[PDB]
Amino acid sequence: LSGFTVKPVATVYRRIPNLPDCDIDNWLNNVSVPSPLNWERRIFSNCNF
Amino acid sequence: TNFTIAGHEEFIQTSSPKVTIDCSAFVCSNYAACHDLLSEYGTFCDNI
Ligand SMILES: *[C@@H]1O[C@H](CO)[C@@H](O[C@@H]2O[C@H](CO)[C@@H](O)[C@H](O)[C@H]2NC(C)=O)[C@H](O)[C@H]1NC(C)=O
Ligand SMILES: *[C@@H]1O[C@H](CO)[C@@H](O)[C@H](O)[C@H]1NC(C)=O
Repeated sequence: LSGFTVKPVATVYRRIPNLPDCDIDNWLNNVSVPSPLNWERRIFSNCNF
Repeated sequence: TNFTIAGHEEFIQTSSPKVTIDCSAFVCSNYAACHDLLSEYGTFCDNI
């Protein structure tokens, strides 16, 4: 007959607590608007969003 | 004039390990959505 798999009985979830936010909304909503000729790049890492 | 007795050995293969392969456990291990696409290939899973 066909096969079978052992059904899980729990769930493991691990994350890094007390981590600051990425505050991406403040970067997009800025008064200084760039130009397509001199566009910049900002890297978001080690934060929550 | 003088003789002796010699001994030789020979091996002849008569058997082979019997392997068993199936469609489910080889292609779609535990994914339910994987078996949906295998339904179209229904006949091409029993001839194997
Ligand atoms: C909008 O963009 C400007 C850049 O033109 C940001 O001003 C910089 O702010 C950082 C602090 O976060 C300073 O270290 C830099 O010296 C500033 N650059 C300047 C004054 O040219 C500004 O923070 C961004 N956000 C807002 C809300 O204005
Ligand atoms: C044959 O060879 C064996 C081996 O040493 C020996 O013992 C025997 O005497 C020999 N016989 C003759 C007839 O030469």
